[PDB]
Amino acid sequence: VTGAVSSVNMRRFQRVPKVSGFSAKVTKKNVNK
Amino acid sequence: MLDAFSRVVVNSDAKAAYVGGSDLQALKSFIADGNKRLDAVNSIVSNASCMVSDAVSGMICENPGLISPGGNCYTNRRMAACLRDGEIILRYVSYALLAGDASVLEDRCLNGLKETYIALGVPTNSSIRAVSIMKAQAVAFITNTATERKMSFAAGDCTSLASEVASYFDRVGAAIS
Amino acid sequence: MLDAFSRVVVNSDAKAAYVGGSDLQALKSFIADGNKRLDAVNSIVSNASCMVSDAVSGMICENPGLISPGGNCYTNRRMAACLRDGEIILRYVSYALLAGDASVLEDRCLNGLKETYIALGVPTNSSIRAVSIMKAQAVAFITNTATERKMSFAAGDCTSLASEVASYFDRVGAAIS
Amino acid sequence: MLDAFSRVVVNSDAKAAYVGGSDLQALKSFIADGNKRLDAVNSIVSNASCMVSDAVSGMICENPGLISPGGNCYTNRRMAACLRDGEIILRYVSYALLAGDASVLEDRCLNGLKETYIALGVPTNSSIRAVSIMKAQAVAFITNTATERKMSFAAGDCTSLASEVASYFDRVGAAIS
Amino acid sequence: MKSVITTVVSAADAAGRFPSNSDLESIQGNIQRSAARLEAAEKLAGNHEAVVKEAGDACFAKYAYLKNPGEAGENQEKINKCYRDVDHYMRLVNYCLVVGGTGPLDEWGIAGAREVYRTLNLPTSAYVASIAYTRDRLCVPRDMSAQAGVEFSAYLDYLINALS
Amino acid sequence: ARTAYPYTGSGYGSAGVPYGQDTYGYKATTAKSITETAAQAGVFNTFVKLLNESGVEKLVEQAGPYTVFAPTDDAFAALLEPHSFNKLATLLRPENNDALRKVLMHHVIPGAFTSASLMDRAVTVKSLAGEPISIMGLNKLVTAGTAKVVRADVPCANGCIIHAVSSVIIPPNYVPVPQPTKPVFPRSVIAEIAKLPTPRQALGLDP
Amino acid sequence: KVVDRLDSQPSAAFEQTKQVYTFSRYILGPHRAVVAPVAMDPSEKEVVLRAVYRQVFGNAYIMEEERAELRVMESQFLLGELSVKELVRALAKSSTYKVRFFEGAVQYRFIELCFKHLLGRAPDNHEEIAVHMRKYQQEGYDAEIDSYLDAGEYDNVFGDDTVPFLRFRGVYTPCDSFNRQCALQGGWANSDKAMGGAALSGYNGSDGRQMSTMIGNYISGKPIPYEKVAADTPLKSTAPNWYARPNPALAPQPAYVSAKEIAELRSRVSKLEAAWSVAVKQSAAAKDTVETWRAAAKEMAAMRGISPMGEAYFGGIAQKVDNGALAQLGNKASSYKKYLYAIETDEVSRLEVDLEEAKGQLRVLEAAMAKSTPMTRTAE
Amino acid sequence: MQDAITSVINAADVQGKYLDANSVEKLRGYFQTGELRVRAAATIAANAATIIKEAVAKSLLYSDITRPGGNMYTTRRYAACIRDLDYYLRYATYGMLAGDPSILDERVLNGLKETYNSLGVPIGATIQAIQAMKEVTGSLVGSDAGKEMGLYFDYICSGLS
Ligand SMILES: C=CC1=C(C)[C@@H](Cc2[nH]c(/C=C3N=C(/C=C4\NC(=O)[C@H](C)[C@H]4CC)C(C)=C\3CCC(=O)O)c(CCC(=O)O)c2C)NC1=O
Ligand SMILES: C=CC1=C(C)[C@@H](Cc2[nH]c(/C=C3N=C(/C=C4\NC(=O)[C@H](C)[C@H]4CC)C(C)=C\3CCC(=O)O)c(CCC(=O)O)c2C)NC1=O
Ligand SMILES: C=CC1=C(C)[C@@H](Cc2[nH]c(/C=C3N=C(/C=C4\NC(=O)[C@H](C)[C@H]4CC)C(C)=C\3CCC(=O)O)c(CCC(=O)O)c2C)NC1=O
Ligand SMILES: C=CC1=C(C)[C@@H](Cc2[nH]c(/C=C3N=C(/C=C4\NC(=O)[C@H](C)[C@H]4CC)C(C)=C\3CCC(=O)O)c(CCC(=O)O)c2C)NC1=O
Ligand SMILES: C=CC1=C(C)[C@@H](Cc2[nH]c(/C=C3N=C(/C=C4\NC(=O)[C@H](C)[C@H]4CC)C(C)=C\3CCC(=O)O)c(CCC(=O)O)c2C)NC1=O
Ligand SMILES: C=CC1=C(C)[C@@H](Cc2[nH]c(/C=C3N=C(/C=C4\NC(=O)[C@H](C)[C@H]4CC)C(C)=C\3CCC(=O)O)c(CCC(=O)O)c2C)NC1=O
Ligand SMILES: C=CC1=C(C)[C@@H](Cc2[nH]c(/C=C3N=C(/C=C4\NC(=O)[C@H](C)[C@H]4CC)C(C)=C\3CCC(=O)O)c(CCC(=O)O)c2C)NC1=O
Ligand SMILES: C=CC1=C(C)[C@@H](Cc2[nH]c(/C=C3N=C(/C=C4\NC(=O)[C@H](C)[C@H]4CC)C(C)=C\3CCC(=O)O)c(CCC(=O)O)c2C)NC1=O
Ligand SMILES: C=CC1=C(C)[C@@H](Cc2[nH]c(/C=C3N=C(/C=C4\NC(=O)[C@H](C)[C@H]4CC)C(C)=C\3CCC(=O)O)c(CCC(=O)O)c2C)NC1=O
Ligand SMILES: C=CC1=C(C)[C@@H](Cc2[nH]c(/C=C3N=C(/C=C4\NC(=O)[C@H](C)[C@H]4CC)C(C)=C\3CCC(=O)O)c(CCC(=O)O)c2C)NC1=O
Ligand SMILES: C=CC1=C(C)[C@@H](Cc2[nH]c(/C=C3N=C(/C=C4\NC(=O)[C@H](C)[C@H]4CC)C(C)=C\3CCC(=O)O)c(CCC(=O)O)c2C)NC1=O
Ligand SMILES: C=CC1=C(C)[C@@H](Cc2[nH]c(/C=C3N=C(/C=C4\NC(=O)[C@H](C)[C@H]4CC)C(C)=C\3CCC(=O)O)c(CCC(=O)O)c2C)NC1=O
Ligand SMILES: CCC1=C(C)/C(=C/C2=NC(=C\c3[nH]c(/C=C4\NC(=O)[C@H](C)[C@H]4CC)c(C)c3CCC(=O)O)/C(CCC(=O)O)=C2C)NC1=O
Repeated sequence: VTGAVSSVNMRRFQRVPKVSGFSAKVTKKNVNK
Repeated sequence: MLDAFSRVVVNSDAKAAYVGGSDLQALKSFIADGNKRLDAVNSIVSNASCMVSDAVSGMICENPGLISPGGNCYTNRRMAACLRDGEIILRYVSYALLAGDASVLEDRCLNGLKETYIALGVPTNSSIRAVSIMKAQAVAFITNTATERKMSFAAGDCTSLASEVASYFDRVGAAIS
Repeated sequence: MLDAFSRVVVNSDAKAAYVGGSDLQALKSFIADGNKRLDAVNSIVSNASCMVSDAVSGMICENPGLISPGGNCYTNRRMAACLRDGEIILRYVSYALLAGDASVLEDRCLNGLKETYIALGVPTNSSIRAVSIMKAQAVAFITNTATERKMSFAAGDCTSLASEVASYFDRVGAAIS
Repeated sequence: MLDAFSRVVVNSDAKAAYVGGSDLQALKSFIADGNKRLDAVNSIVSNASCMVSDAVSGMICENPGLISPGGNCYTNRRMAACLRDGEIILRYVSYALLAGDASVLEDRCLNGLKETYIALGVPTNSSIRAVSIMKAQAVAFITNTATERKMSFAAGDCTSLASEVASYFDRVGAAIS
Repeated sequence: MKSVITTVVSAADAAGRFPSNSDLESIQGNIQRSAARLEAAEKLAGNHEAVVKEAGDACFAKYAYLKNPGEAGENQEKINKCYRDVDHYMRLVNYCLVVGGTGPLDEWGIAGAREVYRTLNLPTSAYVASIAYTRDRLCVPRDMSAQAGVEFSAYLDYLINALS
Repeated sequence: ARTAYPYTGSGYGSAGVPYGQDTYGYKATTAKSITETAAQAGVFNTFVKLLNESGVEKLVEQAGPYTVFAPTDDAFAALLEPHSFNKLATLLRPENNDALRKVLMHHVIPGAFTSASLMDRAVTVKSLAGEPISIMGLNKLVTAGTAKVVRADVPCANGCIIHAVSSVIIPPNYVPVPQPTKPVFPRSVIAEIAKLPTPRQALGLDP
Repeated sequence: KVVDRLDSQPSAAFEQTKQVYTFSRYILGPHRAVVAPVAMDPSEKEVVLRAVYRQVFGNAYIMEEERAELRVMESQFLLGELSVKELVRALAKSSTYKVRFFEGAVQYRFIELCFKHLLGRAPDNHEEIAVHMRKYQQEGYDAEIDSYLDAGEYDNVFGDDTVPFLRFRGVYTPCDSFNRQCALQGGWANSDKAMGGAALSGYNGSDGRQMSTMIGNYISGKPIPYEKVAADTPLKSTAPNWYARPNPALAPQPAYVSAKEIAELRSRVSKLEAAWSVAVKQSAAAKDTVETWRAAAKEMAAMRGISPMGEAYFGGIAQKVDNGALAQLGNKASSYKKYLYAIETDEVSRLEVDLEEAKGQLRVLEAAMAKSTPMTRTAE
Repeated sequence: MQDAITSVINAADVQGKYLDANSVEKLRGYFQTGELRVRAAATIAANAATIIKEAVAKSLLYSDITRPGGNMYTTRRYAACIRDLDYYLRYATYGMLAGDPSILDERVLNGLKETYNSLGVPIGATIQAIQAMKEVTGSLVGSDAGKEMGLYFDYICSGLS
């Protein structure tokens, strides 16, 4: 049985929005959906 | 980094003394010829582009061995790095003259510069000469004694700021030595 | 360097004036042909940095084992220190030429250098090859037969002067041996 | 890193010489048996997987103290790291034989390897033996004298490339010593 | 120390630029305002042995519980060290009036204060009580001039806002 | 016993240490003078020889508190590089003692500046040559112009300190003496009259 | 509990900067967080790009001929598609990063360089170096870079928009890691081409061996000597610039040292530590003369205590003062100022100053006593 | 001793020169500040004992040097040190009136460090007491005279260190 960590895309849905960064732009498109 | 005002504050903080009227004689005289300090810094930053190509070419027309094959200024890349070096030192010296204190010079430019050149194989003799020609240009531009550029100034004496920037340049030279 | 020539002329010395001075020995050396010795040491100090660089690159392009790992010229420190050592030897032999006498060449660098290089594990024959390369470059610069480099001199023969540095470089190469 | 072509270019750049017709007899002969060089590299990289497990197992039946408790190849992790190191050295030697110059070998593999194996406690005696068995396999595979699995080649002589890879392997061995 | 000088030449150093006209223009205000902000400096420096005295007892008059046993000012040497802290803070305000920025305050009184005052049970409200008592007792033509009083109160309330 | 710092004295109020650590209130002078201390140090040989033959020995032998920045023999040997050579080579000619004197006098400072005196301080003074020299030691690195002191403080006779530096300090207002040369005279009297513009040329009436 | 969370943890929702960064060396020098704002002037995009080129290449000149490589991948950031972390991922996988830091390097040097470039930290222990070596040897350089960026430690510290910076954490697990971090970044006037030796070994400065020191320090736990941490360092590029009672900056080593001065200094320090260890026990026990009488005098002073103004007429004359917390007990303005001269007045503290400075003078002399044979001496 | 006038006259006389415009510049500079100097000297003469008392109280009065084992523990040593501080204040006043610190070199600093080292007097505490005296003196005489007096106070401290 191999040792497989959670990938980064599996962890990018738990993030906290920060408006001062570019990460505001992904919570643009998360919101009009 | 510090300036001329905070320099006396760390001196008074070493003894828990308030800055009294004895200490402010040196600083209210720093305010009186502050316009001469701005007029002196403006003369250097105006001709700073000529000063590096003046000094590095003077350093060449003295030690041809730098443009010799295998020499330290032999490649276009190495000549560009030497011209880039000169400008950084001229930038930090003009910071120190504007601040009235040499503190920003010897923790952001000269701290660790000794090993930087030693480890690179940069020859220190020509490094001294490139700084001293820039020092000679600085005293000529502050006292308005350049050969072919004169700048408009209000009349008065300026040898104190010239001696201050001359005191910064041999600090640079003793650091790279 | 500075004290190589006597320069007796003094005013109100109160030790020198109205007292005995090296008139018999110092003056004769200076009169006899010191302009040739001065063009000589100028032809060394204007070419020194290219000389040590070309010397160590000639040693390395003869023996690559020093630049191989496990070699003495590997590591950041060794290249820097070996360049420094070769240039120091050049400066001392330039002084010994300027003095017309090889005493300080013994007393300040050649005294106990071989045992130092044995204690550091420095290979001797590579440094002998280096100082022979510097000897060839020195006599090439002294006959003005540099194929790459030109200075104008007052016309005449400097053959006697040229042997001088060959004797000095052979003194170094025998003292390291 | 360098190759066989650029090796003569840094030799000519040390004297500012153009690469003339004298220098190109060594390089046009490098082109004539270039197909033999590709045919020699292809024979090594074909059996490179057998070569490491050949050499490391030979180093084990040399010395059973490596698989002894506490020995340097005692753990599966340590045996995998030794098989990993064998392959890295065989990879860089095949780089150097393909390039025709040993430059990529001793700044990417051997520079800093001796003090690494000293700091790890890796025994150098067995490190010499694991490299020498791989060298003996290399001369057998280049000259097509392997006990098992001969390879199809055009007829001719190949002892020059075999001597070149034998010259690379003791460079590796003298580096790790 | 953050001042008018050290701000504009680190912004120039981070961009790799020579001192431009904005850098020279920023120091021109350091010529005008230094007549007012230095006039409060010797005023606080000469009469600093009446301000610490008048702030220290006002701190204990607001909070008389500090002299209880088990509290911060239970014995005499603790009150002696308490007056020393108000002297330290007024010395740092005197320094900040001289540099022209909040440099010495932020280096020597502000950074790390919120850890030591919680670890050693020093109540920050009793610290800001003395500074506020110094703040409302500024007779604007009597203590100093008008602009020197503005420059003094702006450094007192900065310490008040930073301690709370 | 106590006070890790005991005291001198005798009688009641004593501690067990004689007055002055040896009962010597005012102690004799054990240090030698400037040129004496330099000559026994073994490293300032060229400096002392130049001071003697130059005539500056009289200045430094005076009782006045001086701070000398004598360069070691390494410093003088390091002048054989091209740049400093081009500036100081003509000081070898025996008729140029007048400039050697100013170069040497630039190394002597009135007043006694100890190394501890200069920590984190920037001082500007005038040396015996009459030229301003800046002495600043920041972060335990002392400098005199472009000197970089190497051996901090050797005490001398009349409160004069010696700092050993690793390079020679060229004065600021120093123009190198030019090499001697033949005196040239104009060959043609008419060639020079052709060189001068006449009034009609200054007017613009002539070519 | 003075520190609540570390900086390896994600930032709390109550604090603008991390709590560790407010009282470390972070607030002092230029090693701070440069955040890209959400809409940027083409002016202030270059403020981010200059900090990126200062950090990722780790102090490199980079002529604009060497910038026309990266004019494609900067343009996706100037548009606003690439984040800052994807910009440093694209810059690490470019060829100019490769030819400078991968293409002449031993593997230890390359691993310790991208620890310093892509993160703000030194190599921590040996076990985290070995896992990255085995990550490269089976998957290549491209997956090796993603092993650094795409894990937990990048996004909890930098996020996706702060540029990397040299982290002054304050909390170091393996301790030495602080000294390795200070010896990896060599102050403001250093680079990796210079510290790696890739120019002296190179030919016309190009094609240099990117060699490395301190790989004996990674394997054996043998920590960094103090001279590479105190002389050339970010500690003095990010210094507090204040008055230290022991100055921590080393003096440059003196030429012409003798063994006699070392012998007398080594006797001095041995006298001073013996004096300190006996002056310790007497302190806080027999420290005061009016200490036995402190309990006695309190009951004499407790009489005649009155609230309002004007008392203690002392015969006919009216005037009196009292009424003051510090004054009710006889103390003046000089009573709290005696703590401000303790460096030069406390009998115990004098020994502790002169112990440390005799140690600091001692430590440089045996660095100068490492050179023996062609070494001329003086007579002081 | 030489004051500002004596120093200018000496600089002019050591060159065989008459007093030219620069000498007149310096002489006018001294003559303009002379009256402020006299005012400050009078005020300092008025309050010498209180200045010394306040400096000692703020600098070393309650430290450990006044306790058993400290330098000035006994009454002899306390009196000797307050006399020393009186010397320093009086000579700083002389130097301020003269506008030249040569009197400090000739009458105070010559062989002072050696005497203190032979006696065992702590130099740092002395410099600290002189610094505290500088505060009180500048306080009492106002800003300009305080700057003038602090010049010579710092001169003494530098000559002592
Ligand atoms: C933290 C939580 C977490 C997970 C649940 C997994 C799931 C997961 N799988 C893939 C990626 C993939 N996942 C699958 C899986 C499948 N395709 C099929 O037809 C089957 C139904 C199923 C296997 C049973 C395949 C085939 C890919 C590869 C797609 C590709 O390579 O193009 C990816 C994208 C990253 C990548 O390309 O590898 C993720 C996030 N990984 C995680 O990190
Ligand atoms: C923050 C402060 C700061 C500086 C002061 C400079 C100085 C500096 N220059 C170089 C690098 C260099 N510096 C020089 C300079 C010179 N060689 C000579 O013979 C002349 C004496 C002199 C020019 C006048 C040269 C030639 C190189 C290139 C060496 C090489 O490419 O091998 C390096 C190493 C990085 C690199 O390779 O570019 C540094 C740090 N840069 C800085 O960031
Ligand atoms: C052997 C090679 C060699 C050179 C390349 C030149 C370069 C050069 N110029 C100066 C000396 C100087 N160099 C400059 C620089 C400049 N002057 C200007 O008017 C411009 C603004 C700017 C460059 C465009 C200045 C201002 C001085 C002072 C004197 C003057 O020009 O008025 C010096 C130092 C003193 C001197 O030697 O004159 C040198 C080495 N001279 C040489 O001997
Ligand atoms: C924002 C940009 C900015 C500046 C560039 C300076 C500009 C500046 N310089 C001076 C004014 C002056 N500048 C000089 C300086 C000199 N005169 C000489 O003959 C020497 C060559 C040189 C010495 C270095 C002198 C002597 C004065 C007049 C005295 C003084 O005002 O202090 C003045 C006051 C006179 C006036 O113009 O009203 C100003 C505003 N100030 C600024 O705010
Ligand atoms: C493969 C490696 C390799 C090298 C790096 C060079 C190195 C080198 N240069 C010279 C020889 C020389 N080197 C110089 C030195 C210089 N010439 C100048 O004009 C400059 C000012 C200065 C620095 C470049 C001189 C003047 C000579 C003699 C003339 C000549 O042979 O070119 C010699 C011959 C010395 C001898 O043994 O007699 C060698 C080996 N040659 C090599 O085979
Ligand atoms: C007054 C005259 C005078 C000198 C000539 C030098 C001589 C000298 N060189 C070295 C020291 C050294 N010298 C060399 C030089 C060389 N190694 C080689 O393989 C080449 C043959 C040669 C360069 C061309 C090297 C590589 C070291 C360092 C050895 C080491 O790393 O320990 C040392 C030991 C101190 C040190 O490590 O720096 C000394 C005393 N010093 C002096 O004071
Ligand atoms: C302080 C710096 C300083 C110098 C560099 C020399 C420069 C110098 N050289 C000579 C003069 C000379 N220099 C030489 C030397 C040589 N001629 C050659 O063709 C050979 C290459 C070389 C032999 C080493 C000769 C042969 C003369 C003419 C005879 C003589 O005066 O010695 C002269 C006198 C005539 C003239 O002005 O030219 C001078 C001033 N003298 C100095 O004072
Ligand atoms: C870029 C070049 C490069 C190399 C050459 C290798 C070599 C190498 N091997 C090891 C590490 C090791 N190397 C060996 C190898 C050996 N021990 C023996 O007794 C045998 C003589 C030999 C195998 C034939 C072992 C056993 C370890 C593991 C040591 C340990 O786990 O404690 C390490 C330290 C990192 C680690 O722990 O894995 C390195 C750098 N790796 C590289 O990246
Ligand atoms: C004591 C333990 C011990 C061993 C484990 C073996 C391993 C071994 N083989 C060879 C010698 C060799 N080893 C190989 C390697 C291989 N041969 C092949 O045909 C495959 C392609 C590949 C492994 C699958 C080759 C090609 C030779 C040369 C001779 C030959 O096999 O034809 C050598 C060096 C010379 C020799 O000793 O023979 C050793 C130590 N021999 C031993 O003495
Ligand atoms: C350095 C700056 C500086 C100040 C801020 C004041 C500060 C100040 N003034 C007073 C002392 C005083 N302060 C005032 C002033 C006032 N009383 C009022 O009711 C009004 C609100 C205000 C005038 C408008 C008065 C009238 C006294 C004397 C009586 C009293 O305490 O109220 C005291 C108490 C100790 C003392 O008597 O000196 C202090 C600390 N003085 C200074 O030197
Ligand atoms: C440079 C800036 C600077 C400061 C601001 C202070 C801050 C400070 N105060 C104390 C220490 C103290 N500080 C106080 C002060 C007070 N307790 C109260 O209830 C009141 C709020 C206040 C008096 C008005 C007391 C009573 C102690 C003693 C607490 C203890 O010893 O545990 C300490 C511990 C070390 C010491 O005893 O000095 C420190 C660092 N010190 C400084 O160096
Ligand atoms: C992983 C393990 C680990 C530790 C053990 C600590 C220890 C530690 N302390 C400091 C840093 C410091 N440490 C002290 C501590 C003291 N000074 C004294 O006089 C006292 C004896 C002692 C407190 C009781 C001080 C005063 C500083 C600050 C120095 C400064 O700011 O200049 C630093 C440098 C980083 C920094 O500047 O904050 C480190 C690594 N931190 C760690 O991460
Ligand atoms: C005009 C210039 C001048 C000065 C300054 C001077 C000082 C001087 N100070 C002395 C002693 C002293 N000086 C002090 C002073 C101090 N103790 C401390 O702790 C403090 C730091 C310091 C006071 C600030 C003490 C305590 C002694 C007595 C030493 C003893 O009795 O052993 C003595 C010994 C003479 C004697 O008292 O019998 C002289 C000669 N002489 C001069 O000619």
